[PDB]
Amino acid sequence: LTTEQLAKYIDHTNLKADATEADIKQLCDEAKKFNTASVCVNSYWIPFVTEQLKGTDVNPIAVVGFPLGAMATESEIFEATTAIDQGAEEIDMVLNVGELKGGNDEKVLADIQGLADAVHAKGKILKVILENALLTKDEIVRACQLSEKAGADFVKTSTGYSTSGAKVEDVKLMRETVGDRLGVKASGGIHSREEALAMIDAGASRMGVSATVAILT
Amino acid sequence: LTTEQLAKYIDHTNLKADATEADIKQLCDEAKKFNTASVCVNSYWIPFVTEQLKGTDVNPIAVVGFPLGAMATESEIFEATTAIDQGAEEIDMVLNVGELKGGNDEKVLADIQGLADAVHAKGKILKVILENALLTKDEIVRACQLSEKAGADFVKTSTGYSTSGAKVEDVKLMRETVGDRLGVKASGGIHSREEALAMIDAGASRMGVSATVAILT
Repeated sequence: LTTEQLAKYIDHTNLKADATEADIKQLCDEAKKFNTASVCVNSYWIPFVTEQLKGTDVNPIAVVGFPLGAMATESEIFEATTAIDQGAEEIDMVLNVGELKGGNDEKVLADIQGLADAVHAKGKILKVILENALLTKDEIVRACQLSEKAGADFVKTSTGYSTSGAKVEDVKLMRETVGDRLGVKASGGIHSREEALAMIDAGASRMGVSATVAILT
Repeated sequence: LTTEQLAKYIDHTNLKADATEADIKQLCDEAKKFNTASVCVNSYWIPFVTEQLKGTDVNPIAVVGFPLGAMATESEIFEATTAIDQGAEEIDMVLNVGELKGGNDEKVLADIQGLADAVHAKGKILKVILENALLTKDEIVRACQLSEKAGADFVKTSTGYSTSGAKVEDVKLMRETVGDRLGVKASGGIHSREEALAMIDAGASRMGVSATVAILT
């Protein structure tokens, strides 16, 4: 992998609650310099990011109902479609972990399906963050299968706000579960080019990374 | 302060991403047993909580754009108006910390003001979480002033998702800044009855508490 083709795996990310406009501008400057796949931000920053990335192939993407995944489905849908209308090309949602843990699979499915249908209506794609740190291994598998059934385009490991992030063994399990039918995005705790390559070898087709500069240089 | 009157200060809270329906039912059972002021949950659980608390003196309340405070204002408004319509009597929003730190006071104001307009149109009240952990003491003061100017009813210390929560000196500083014109809600890390009384003594008129059973028994 070239640095230039490694960059294409990368959603360059800053989701910190204290990120300033200058921080987000820097995020965009870095993404443009290395030509990453995306810049990933909280929904408030989508108009600014879209402006900063105008005329480049770097995509603004937004997280929604993030990081807790416990927002009413209708409210997640509105956050997502509003973000798309403002420039988001992809939406990274969070699984309703509480309903998954509770075994209420029909409610988990309806939540992801609502987002998938709305995002696809706009012609965009949806990733589902499972938050692996909070899940049993059987739950990771079930969450992947529900994500696929509901029409999600990617499953994603982590928000960065739980007790751990991407683990190679979890990435493998996800990739085995969804086969080549969904993308797999590894996120949380990826700090080096070595770790990035290891996630790709485990099965990741995209990565969420804040340490992009260190990684590509 | 008896246990009954201490309970009236308390918004009994479970906002964990992995909270199940059974966990939220227990949260409601506990609030009804101790007759707390409120039950505070993420917006997904508002219909359920409202049904559980029907016929009692305990108010459902919801967090919005939580815990990062970086959700687009229009989307926060949708989440808040939906939550109130579904049974929430108060809304606890999060400050746009990034805009405050970047000195964009006009944008901080517009964000809170929009929520205040929506919440007040429905006859309810709005709290603004400052996330004191991420602020300088000058920033805590300015955030209180902007919250008051935007029409907020309460300033609130913390989300519980940052590096620290309620501190007595911060609560005192907040109360000095808003005087008796807004309420002050201490939240995050309140573990014991002693600590709860200390927060009240420091100027808190409401507290966000998740370890409520231990505090009241």
